[PDB]
Amino acid sequence: MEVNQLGFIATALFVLVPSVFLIILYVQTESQQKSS
Amino acid sequence: MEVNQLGFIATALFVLVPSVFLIILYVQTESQQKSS
Amino acid sequence: MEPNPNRQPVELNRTSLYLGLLLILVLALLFSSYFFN
Amino acid sequence: METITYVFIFACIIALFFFAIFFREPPRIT
Amino acid sequence: AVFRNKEGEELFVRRMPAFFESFPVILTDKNGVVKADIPFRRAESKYSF
Amino acid sequence: EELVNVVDEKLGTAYGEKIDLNNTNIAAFIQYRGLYPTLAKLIVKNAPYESVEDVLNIPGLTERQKQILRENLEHFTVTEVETALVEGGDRYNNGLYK
Amino acid sequence: AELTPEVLTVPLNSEGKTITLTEKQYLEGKRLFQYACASCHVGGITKTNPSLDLRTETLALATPPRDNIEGLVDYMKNPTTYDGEQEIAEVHPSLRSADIFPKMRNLTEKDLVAIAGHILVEPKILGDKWGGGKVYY
Amino acid sequence: SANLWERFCNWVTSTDNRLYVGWFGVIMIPTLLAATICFVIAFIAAPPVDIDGIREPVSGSLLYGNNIITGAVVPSSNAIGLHFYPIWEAASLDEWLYNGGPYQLIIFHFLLGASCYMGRQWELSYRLGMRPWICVAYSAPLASAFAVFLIYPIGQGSFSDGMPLGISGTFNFMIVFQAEHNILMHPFHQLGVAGVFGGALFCAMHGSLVTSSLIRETTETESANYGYKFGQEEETYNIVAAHGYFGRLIFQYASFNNSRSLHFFLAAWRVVGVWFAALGISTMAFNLNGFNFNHSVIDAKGNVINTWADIINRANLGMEVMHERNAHNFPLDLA
Amino acid sequence: METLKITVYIVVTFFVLLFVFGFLSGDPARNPKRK
Amino acid sequence: LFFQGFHNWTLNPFHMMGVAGVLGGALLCAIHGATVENTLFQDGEGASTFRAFNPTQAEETYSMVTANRFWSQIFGIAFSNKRWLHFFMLFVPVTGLWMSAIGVVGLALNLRSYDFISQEIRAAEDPEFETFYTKNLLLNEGIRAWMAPQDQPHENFVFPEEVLPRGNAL
Amino acid sequence: GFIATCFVWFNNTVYPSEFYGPTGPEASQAQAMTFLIRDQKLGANVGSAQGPTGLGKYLMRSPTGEIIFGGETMRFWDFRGPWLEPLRGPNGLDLNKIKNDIQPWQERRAAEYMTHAPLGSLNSVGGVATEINSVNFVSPRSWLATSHFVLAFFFLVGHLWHAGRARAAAAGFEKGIDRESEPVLSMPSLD
Amino acid sequence: TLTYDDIVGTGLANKCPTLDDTARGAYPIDSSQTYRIARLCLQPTTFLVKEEPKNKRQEAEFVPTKLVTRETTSLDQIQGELKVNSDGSLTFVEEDGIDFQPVTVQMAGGERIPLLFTVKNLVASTQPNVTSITTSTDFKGEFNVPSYRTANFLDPKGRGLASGYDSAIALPQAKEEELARANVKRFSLTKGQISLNVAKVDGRTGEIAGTFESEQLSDDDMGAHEPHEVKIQGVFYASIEP
Ligand SMILES: CCCCCCCCCCCCCCCCCC(=O)OC[C@H](CO[C@@H]1O[C@H](CO[C@H]2O[C@H](CO)[C@H](O)[C@H](O)[C@H]2O)[C@H](O)[C@H](O)[C@H]1O)OC(=O)CCCCCCCCCCCCCCCCC
Ligand code: CLA
Ligand code: CLA
Ligand code: CLA
Ligand code: CLA
Ligand code: CLA
Ligand code: CLA
Ligand SMILES: CCCCCCCCCCCCCCCC(=O)O[C@H](COC(=O)CCCCCCCCCCCC)CO[C@@H]1O[C@@H](CO)[C@H](O)[C@H](O)[C@@H]1O
Ligand SMILES: CCCCCCCCCCCCCCCC(=O)O[C@H](COC(=O)CCCCCCCCCCCC)CO[C@@H]1O[C@@H](CO)[C@H](O)[C@H](O)[C@@H]1O
Ligand SMILES: CCCCCCCCCCCCCCCC(=O)O[C@H](COC(=O)CCCCCCCCCCCC)CO[C@@H]1O[C@@H](CO)[C@H](O)[C@H](O)[C@@H]1O
Ligand SMILES: [Br-]
Ligand SMILES: [Br-]
Ligand SMILES: [Fe+2]
Repeated sequence: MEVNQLGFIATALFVLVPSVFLIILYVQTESQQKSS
Repeated sequence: MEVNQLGFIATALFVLVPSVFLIILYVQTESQQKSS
Repeated sequence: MEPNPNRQPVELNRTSLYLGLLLILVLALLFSSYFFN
Repeated sequence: METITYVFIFACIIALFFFAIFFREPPRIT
Repeated sequence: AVFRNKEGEELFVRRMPAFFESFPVILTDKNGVVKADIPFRRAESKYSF
Repeated sequence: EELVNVVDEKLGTAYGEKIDLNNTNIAAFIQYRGLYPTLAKLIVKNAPYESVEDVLNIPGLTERQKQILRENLEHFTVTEVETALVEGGDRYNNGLYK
Repeated sequence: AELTPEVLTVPLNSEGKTITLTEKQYLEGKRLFQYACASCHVGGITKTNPSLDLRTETLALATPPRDNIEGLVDYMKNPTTYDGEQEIAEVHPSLRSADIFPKMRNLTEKDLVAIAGHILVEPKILGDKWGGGKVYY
Repeated sequence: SANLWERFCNWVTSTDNRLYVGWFGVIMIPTLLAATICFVIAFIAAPPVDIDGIREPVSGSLLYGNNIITGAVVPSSNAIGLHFYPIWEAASLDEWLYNGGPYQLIIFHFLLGASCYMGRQWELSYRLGMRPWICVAYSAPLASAFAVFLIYPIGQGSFSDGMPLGISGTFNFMIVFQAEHNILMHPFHQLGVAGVFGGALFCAMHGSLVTSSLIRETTETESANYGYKFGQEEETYNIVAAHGYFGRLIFQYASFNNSRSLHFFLAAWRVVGVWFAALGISTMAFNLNGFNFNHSVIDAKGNVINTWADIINRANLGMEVMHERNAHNFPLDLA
Repeated sequence: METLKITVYIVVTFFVLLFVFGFLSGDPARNPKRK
Repeated sequence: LFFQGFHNWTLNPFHMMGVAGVLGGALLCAIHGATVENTLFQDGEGASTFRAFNPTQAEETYSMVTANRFWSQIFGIAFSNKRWLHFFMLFVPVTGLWMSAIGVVGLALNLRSYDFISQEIRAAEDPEFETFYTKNLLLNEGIRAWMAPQDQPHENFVFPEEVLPRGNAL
Repeated sequence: GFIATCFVWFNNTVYPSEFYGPTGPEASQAQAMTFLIRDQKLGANVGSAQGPTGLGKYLMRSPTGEIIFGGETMRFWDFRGPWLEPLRGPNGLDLNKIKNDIQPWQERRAAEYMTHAPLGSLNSVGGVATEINSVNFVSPRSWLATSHFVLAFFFLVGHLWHAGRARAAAAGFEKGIDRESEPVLSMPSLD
Repeated sequence: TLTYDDIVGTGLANKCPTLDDTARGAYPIDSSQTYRIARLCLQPTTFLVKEEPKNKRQEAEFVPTKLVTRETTSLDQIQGELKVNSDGSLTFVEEDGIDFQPVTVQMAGGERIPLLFTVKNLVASTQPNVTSITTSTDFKGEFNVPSYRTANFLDPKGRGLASGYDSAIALPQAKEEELARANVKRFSLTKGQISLNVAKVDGRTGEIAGTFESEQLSDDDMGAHEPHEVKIQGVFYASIEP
């Protein structure tokens, strides 16, 4: 159809920026005990 | 111009998937000593 | 320049993120079509 | 876009520059 | 498509090969003589269509 | 409803097989003998010719030059003057060398 | 056994009679040339004015004909434009050339007669790379 | 007590400050910043510039030539050649724009400033006891860039032909060159390659061998790049353990025995030729171009037997003709 | 425009002077020690 | 030249890295080279460094600390750990040099980096838009039309004087 | 050497073109001059002759509003010499003097400097980068310009050389630093 | 009395002669003797482009442009017999003379408008009946306006007229039935009008200075974007002669 060439870019980001935020603070946590 | 409506997503991501990867392995690192 | 005490450790649990992840990814499903218009 | 896409990736290298000449983690002498 | 002229000889269009992303349209009948070609320089044009 | 290359379309007429006493760059007068140096300068320093013979006229010709003209006449020709073909003093140095 | 005497056999005058050159005297046509014309007429083309070349055809079409030894010699003696009148010795160094651009002062018949040959001879050698500068090469 | 200036003069030369602000720096920084920020902007929004004389502005840029490889900072215009075009001349900043004005201002700056870096690159060589010739290895650098920004211009008419700053402009600038100076047919340009094509070859070695010879400090628990805590006066890598190899690769006598005669050789290769190149271009900015063998090799009758370098001629004549089309109305390019 | 000229020159000057006048007093001594 | 012509190699991302390697690697080869000759100590007598300690005896000629603060104050950032500075000296070239090698395979299938669509299209319909890119791009045609024939004999090129592209007056 | 190499490259007087060669610029002007003349004679009007760029085929204005040869030769408008000056006027070239005062000799001098230009080849081959093997002259002005530069250049790196080390004698760094008291080991390391 | 040097690099060598303040006597004519004017000089002050408003019934305006091109805007040293017709008027024509002078300006917006300020051909016609060129006398006539570039100018991609690539070569299989606009580059010619009004003359010499105007059209740029209208005015100068 006739979608907003960037609607996808916004969804993709908005699902990484916020999401990654957690795959960041989480990981640093398990390493609170010299682990991956 | 008449670029590739998806040169963006392509770019932007390639500078986030990898990049964020480091911000991840790195971040857990300073937590190797109960820190941010 | 002596180190800082007001620097507690940054808090986040293996399941809190999951509760967050769910809320975040799905939030997107909904709110995503409304982007593609 | 692009015109912007290009400026940014730049205004960044300037950041990552500021971060390495001042938040350099001191070389220790032991 | 076969190209001809007043005379009527069957000219042949020299083709573009691999390397070239651009080529100059040159027409050579058989035996290989140049008999027509779209000229970049128009003033001393001899074979020009 | 279409536009066309002004120059090269002239190639389908007189100028483009002979010499157009009204346009062709001056340097095509070497193509025959006893014509270049002077006659050439004259042929052009004179306005377009409504007819190929009008040449012999040009005020100042020595019967010899009026002659050469006659025997080379058969090679001369004329057609509509052409603005893009001779504006920029192109007639003399049509901007183009060896 | 590549540059045959029958190729060094050129037209010296108008009438159509002919003269032969030595594998020797030819050399001189060159040596002299470069000394005397190099500046211009290199590869066979006039640099001061590209509309005029040294090719054979052209020469013959010149007037007086310049497709023969005596003719080019005429030139080297008295320079004139294509087509009759207008003595241009005051510009084109030529034996007349009032020693102006002395390169001419020395040369003699042995010299001009040779150079000339180097002129009709060359094209027979170089396809016609003798007339068109740059485009060939 | 010392008055306030005697202080200034210590602050600027203080071996303490995060980054030394040596005297040279007092002209380096102010300069360098001028340039950069100027460039940095006109690389974004650069009004259509008209290099070659003819009024036919060719402005690669972003806010026009929306690309990174495309755009660049376009040169000065023949019009005002080798002439100093001080922004404050253009009766309108818009005029100072049409005529490449932004170029100069930047160039002269980055030029002189780099000269300043050159100098203030030794200010520590002295302000801190140690051999002064570091700044000297920076000669090969500077000089070059000078050769491609100032020399060629002074050499020919105007800056109009002075390494346009931008990816593709480089190439243009280059290709032109190769077509007006057989610069690939130079025993000078050779020397840039000669060394550059060496340093690459050698950086691989000393980097190779050195790493190829490291004691034993961790056993893949973590990495091997820890076999050196900074400051230690030991030498994490083994010298003779090292040579034993290269001496064994190419017969001995051929591999380096003394370590100091080694590291030097590493400035020896680069700098030595990178200079030459720097000279090469700087040489041709006066027209003493690469070798001419066009036709050279002949036949008996006289037919022309082709030299490889004859081919090189066409790929040259080709670019030769097309470059700066419609910008010159005569047959000889004397610049 | 002209007004800017001088402003620019001044600056340039103000500095060189700083460069020259500066590099002068207390220099051949500007190092760790003289042996 | 061949490559600059029908391939326009100079515009390829890869090759532009090979360049990165072959340059920096040389920069290193020298930054460090003379970074050494001007760091080391007086651990010999005369005014020449050749007799200076070695061969492997006393430890280290250059104090990686005294040199350090030299750059960390001039160019802003310097090293630490000669262990990596010796393995980053390897990377740089051996690395970038491999890059190009890839791109080059790309030229095999003529699959190269020649055009910038966004450009030719914006160029096509506007006699007033010129970028270096286009300029360079014209060279190619030149360095090709004149070449090819006497360069690719087996494909009997027949090139009339007209046909052949070339600026005005040259 | 620099303030030298330049003198030969540009100067017309202390470096007479008659003993040495025709200064680069002088060469470029010889070009137009020639074809301006070759052409005016063919009956053309340089005064009004319109360029192909739309600028001026033989002549055009300068940022000073003066007249100067056209094409690319504009790059060398500042150049001056005895064979052109008289064919010059009060506002730059003079359309009058340029039409008839065009004395005969100048056309040829104006020619010689065209054929013979400050361009050549290492192995002495006069002519643009890609000229057949025939003339072989390489201008002296070209030779003195290049030469000196290489020299005057190196020297600048030669002055660095000593003026920088000799700063270490009156300082004693020349021979390296002292294995025991390295001046940076007694400095408040910025980090 | 001043040499090419005095003026070299001044910024006036582009400025016509200023007819010495105070001197309004006029120059008498004959018909028993023919006159010519040694030099015609047209120096400008300002250029004006007519705005192309999107709207229709709200008249076109004449906005001012800034001289981008470094001062190269004058036409000095022109001529072509000053004849007197069976009337009372003087009809001045033209021959040699540097009458072209491609210059540009930057319109209000970010736009760049270029033209070639000329009087090529020009035909001067004075007030129907004059005996001596009295102040405020005039000339208003025509002149041709060629093209900003000879038939040979080659645009970015190969293309052109006299001798340029045929039709956009970077793209092969793309339909051209649209590009035609830029593929085929035609060269245009249209005439324009000037108009001189005097305001000073030295009846002894013949030096007649004044102001002028001219309305020629901008650049056609071969087959491209329809021109723009430009009004141009400045001071001028010409000095009669027998
Ligand atoms: C104003 C602020 C600018 C600050 C600059 C910041 C950058 C500084 C970095 C290095 C220092 C540069 C200092 C000025 C460089 C001048 C370069 C130049 O093009 O100068 C312009 C002049 C002009 O000379 C020519 O002079 C000619 C005069 O002759 C003409 O006119 C004459 C008189 O009528 C005669 O008629 C004659 O026949 C005719 O040819 C014309 O006027 C020309 O237009 C004109 O170009 O040349 C000369 O001054 C040459 C001789 C003196 C100048 C210096 C010589 C060489 C310097 C090179 C150093 C850089 C090398 C890199 C370093 C490598 C590692 C460090
Ligand atoms: C001021 C002089 C100058 C500068 C700054 C550059 C810079 C560059 N050139 Mg280059 N070049 C120059 C002169 C210069 N060149 C000259 C005189 C020639 C011959 C005439 C060339 C021929 C050439 C070729 C063939 C190529 C380049 C390429 C490049 C780029 C990659 C080089 C690289 O990998 O680093 C080598 C090692 C380094 C340590 C340099 C990297 C570190 C910094 C300096 C990168 C550049 C920073 C940038 C210029 C500035 C950004 C920040 C801002 C403040 C300027 C880089 C932008 C490549 C390219 O594709 O463009 C990117 C390429 O293929 N150049
Ligand atoms: C073998 C090495 C070598 C050779 C053969 C030459 C040869 C020459 N140099 Mg020279 N030069 C050299 C190395 C060399 N140089 C070096 C290493 C430098 C330092 C950069 C110079 C700097 C230099 C300058 C500035 C000049 C020359 C000039 C000359 C020419 C004049 C001869 C001379 O001046 O008599 C001596 C007497 C004369 C009357 C000649 C000119 C008198 C003035 C120029 C002298 C002013 C002082 C000057 C610094 C002294 C120059 C001596 C030096 C060249 C040996 C001559 C061809 C002159 C010329 O103009 O060349 C283009 C000139 O002006 N040279
Ligand atoms: C000016 C900037 C610049 C830089 C830094 C480079 C850098 C490079 N270019 Mg390049 N290039 C440039 C400009 C530049 N180019 C321009 C302007 C053009 C024209 C458009 C090109 C066209 C070009 C082409 C066609 C190629 C390159 C290639 C290369 C790479 C090859 C380097 C190499 O290691 O060779 C060394 C070459 C080798 C084969 C190494 C092995 C040699 C053997 C192992 C040594 C044997 C020696 C033997 C034992 C001793 C015998 C000697 C005998 C005489 C006695 C290198 C990254 C090459 C490439 O990218 O590689 C894939 C390549 O094919 N370039
Ligand atoms: C020390 C650092 C430094 C250096 C070396 C330079 C150097 C340069 N700058 Mg620059 N600049 C600097 C800092 C510096 N700048 C700063 C901080 C700014 C902020 C704006 C600028 C802004 C700037 C602009 C806008 C321009 C430059 C330009 C230049 C170049 C021309 C300079 C020149 O015209 O000198 C001329 C003057 C001298 C060399 C010294 C003369 C000293 C004067 C004569 C004495 C003072 C006169 C005073 C007593 C009388 C007037 C009184 C009056 C106020 C009433 C040159 C490379 C120009 C450029 O390069 O291209 C045009 C240019 O346009 N600069
Ligand atoms: C394999 C093929 C090959 C190779 C190996 C080379 C190699 C080289 N070519 Mg080359 N070339 C080739 C083919 C090749 N070319 C072909 C086919 C052509 C035809 C066009 C050319 C045309 C050509 C030209 C016109 C030039 C070269 C030049 C060079 C040299 C440039 C590198 C140098 O000398 O650094 C020297 C340069 C520097 C040290 C730069 C100075 C340092 C400045 C300050 C960098 C600025 C950094 C920046 C501001 C960053 C700021 C902060 C940042 C850190 C973030 C190099 C030796 C250049 C040359 O040799 O002159 C020096 C040159 O001008 N080539
Ligand atoms: C694969 C085999 C091969 C060989 C043997 C060479 C050899 C050479 N190339 Mg080369 N080249 C190659 C492949 C090769 N190339 C490929 C695939 C490309 C892609 C484009 C290039 C692109 C290229 C460019 C652009 C240039 C060269 C140049 C050179 C010469 C300079 C040498 C140099 O600077 O190295 C430095 C030295 C080392 C890296 C260490 C070894 C040095 C060699 C092996 C010895 C050289 C000595 C020589 C053989 C004779 C000297 C005798 C004496 C030493 C006793 C050299 C003859 C330069 C030239 O102009 O020729 C002189 C030059 O500008 N090459
Ligand atoms: C197309 C579908 C997309 C839409 C999504 C579907 C709707 C999802 C609704 C459920 C979310 C509510 C979660 C309650 C929070 C909580 O309490 O569960 C936590 C996280 O569990 C979770 O997030 C797990 C999420 C996955 C559950 C889905 C089950 C699949 C169907 C099962 C069918 C069985 C036959 C785990 O514990 C929590 O977190 C603990 C810390 O780790 C703390 O103890 C807290 O107090 C709390 O107990
Ligand atoms: C599927 C469709 C159905 C409807 C949607 C279902 C999803 C419902 C989930 C929401 C439950 C209640 C509200 C959530 C709060 C919560 O959950 O709180 C945190 C969860 O993680 C979190 O999310 C923490 C908040 C971080 C959000 C990051 C995304 C935002 C983008 C950032 C952009 C930066 C530029 C964890 O709680 C914490 O739990 C412990 C820490 O782990 C603490 O002790 C406290 O109890 C604290 O409350
Ligand atoms: C538009 C511009 C965009 C293009 C970019 C510009 C080109 C950049 C080239 C420089 C990268 C090489 C880095 C060497 C690796 C290294 O050794 O420095 C490391 C990281 O430093 C860095 O990465 C810092 C990067 C920022 C430096 C830029 C300086 C700005 C200009 C200064 C001008 C001064 C007047 C720090 O130490 C390293 O990492 C240490 C661990 O933290 C280990 O000790 C290693 O052995 C090693 O020493
Ligand atoms: Br170009
Ligand atoms: Br020209
Ligand atoms: Fe090392």
